Amino acid sequence: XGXXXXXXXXXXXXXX
Amino acid sequence: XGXXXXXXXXXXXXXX
Amino acid sequence: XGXXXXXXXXXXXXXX
Amino acid sequence: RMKQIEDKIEEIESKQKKIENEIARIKKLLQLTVWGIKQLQARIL
Amino acid sequence: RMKQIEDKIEEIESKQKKIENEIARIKKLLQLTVWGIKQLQARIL
Amino acid sequence: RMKQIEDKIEEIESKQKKIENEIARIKKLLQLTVWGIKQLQARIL
Repeated sequence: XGXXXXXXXXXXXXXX
Repeated sequence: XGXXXXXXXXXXXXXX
Repeated sequence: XGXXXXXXXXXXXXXX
Repeated sequence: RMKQIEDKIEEIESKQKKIENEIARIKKLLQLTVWGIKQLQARIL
Repeated sequence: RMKQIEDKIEEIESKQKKIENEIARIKKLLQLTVWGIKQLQARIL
Repeated sequence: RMKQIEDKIEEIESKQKKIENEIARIKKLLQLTVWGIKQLQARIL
């Protein structure tokens, strides 16, 4: 649901 | 295989 | 990308 | 000064026990995440 | 011998603090991996 | 009483070393789970 950097393909794992 | 609360869509990650 | 035991279906999680 | 230093040992022990208890919880959750990845891969391949 | 033993307490404390700081980082990454598994399962089911 | 307190330091040290060794193993497995999630997402997207 909410999170994952708000999308961007995962954001490289929300930047680690 | 066996586990995951015996199914239920994952059981919210077998309840954490 | 690179890793996962070089494939083999995951190698059982590169052997843990 | 030896009861004071022994008090500090009890506090460091109590925290190590907390750390070990947390490590065990982490290992259990990590085992569930491994299971979830294996399950996802298998139910798709 | 008591400053030497108290030096060793400071080193053991400093390492415990490092351990606790690392445990918190591990817990955060583990929470992101749980989110990624839940997201993958949901965007596919 | 100082050999007894120094024995307790050796036991607390030995356990901290065990804890650190376990933390490193956890970090390695956690890195493999991250790789598996990234691989699953990519081989599907």
